[PDB]
Amino acid sequence: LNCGQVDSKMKPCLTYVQGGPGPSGECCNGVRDLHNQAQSSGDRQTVCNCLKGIARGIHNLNLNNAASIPSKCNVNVPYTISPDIDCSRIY
Repeated sequence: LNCGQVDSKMKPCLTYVQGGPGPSGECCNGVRDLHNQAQSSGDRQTVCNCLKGIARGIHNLNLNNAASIPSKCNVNVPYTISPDIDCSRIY
């Protein structure tokens, strides 16, 4: 699947979306990586669901940093590495 890769690349984005400093560029290119991997909704599930669990394991995740991954890489994904995105509605 992809939840495994997505996790390995969305777990390092934690220091940014939560640490504060970042992103390192590879973060937005990582979520964009999902963009090239998942093609249909059933494909995001692994991805989105991943960023969900991962993003949902930090002391105080920051939505601002986790809300600019797409606004920066211009990917336009529906979900993000956060404890609140929505995979049931991945368009």
